[PDB]
Amino acid sequence: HHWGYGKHNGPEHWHKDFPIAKGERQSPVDIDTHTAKYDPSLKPLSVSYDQATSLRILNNGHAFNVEFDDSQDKAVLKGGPLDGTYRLIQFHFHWGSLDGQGSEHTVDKKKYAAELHLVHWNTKYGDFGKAVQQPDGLAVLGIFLKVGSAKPGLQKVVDVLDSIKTKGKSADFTNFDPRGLLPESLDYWTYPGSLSTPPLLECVTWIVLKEPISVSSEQVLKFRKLNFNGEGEPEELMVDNWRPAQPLKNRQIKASFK
Ligand SMILES: NS(=O)(=O)c1nc2ccccc2s1
Ligand SMILES: NS(=O)(=O)c1nc2ccccc2s1
Ligand SMILES: [Zn+2]
Repeated sequence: HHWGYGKHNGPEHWHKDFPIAKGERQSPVDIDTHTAKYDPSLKPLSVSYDQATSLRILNNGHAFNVEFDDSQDKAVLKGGPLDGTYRLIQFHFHWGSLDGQGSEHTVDKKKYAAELHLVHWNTKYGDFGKAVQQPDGLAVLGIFLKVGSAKPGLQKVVDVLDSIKTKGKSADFTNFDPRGLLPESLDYWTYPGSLSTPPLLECVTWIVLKEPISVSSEQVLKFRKLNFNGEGEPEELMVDNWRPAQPLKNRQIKASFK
């Protein structure tokens, strides 16, 4: 936790302890919609969350994670650009201090108010720790949030945040259905990238949905009441916990749709 999103330890400093920060396959990136190629060989995504088992929600000092039982194939992502089966381990968000920033990926330089990451690991590697050491180890499904009407399926998340205000706090979070966080369309862009927080490993197939979900101002305002700090420490609101776009370098972004 020496790294963060503060005035002295933010993304521009990370390279000093994680030199891969200046690597060839870093995330997020700007998605230039005119340069992205429609790839008719890409398949529809298969999101199979009917048997998902959420367990717990944790403030880890950089975001909050809703954690799942990933001890068997009960919530998996397949298809799309992927070979094999990827198990859902957690989701979290990145968001801003105001609605005009917060997303990690951008679309023709447009920033959204927030971005949801549903993180999955390739079961061929047996565990998450092994998966992050492989170029096809993870699949992260990214979903933009814009501010408008409330997202009904987000409210259960919103309402527990008071109970995990500070770093290291957790709470039971069973029976949550992550299907309630999806947009209508599963059209997507995809490219090879990285984890966007340390250790920044280049192990991710990114799948970024084109259609944002709408959340209310009141919902995102509650994200912004969380704290980066621990209990009793000087209050530092958990806002602007997003990494900016990184150089695309020698990478092709592909679109699943015309
Ligand atoms: N972002 S980092 O290289 O991990 C980092 N920045 C800082 C600033 C002050 C003290 C420790 C660290 S560690
Ligand atoms: N923000 S993200 O690329 O989805 C992500 N980064 C990290 C870093 C360490 C462990 C898990 C994840 S998931
Ligand atoms: Zn993330």
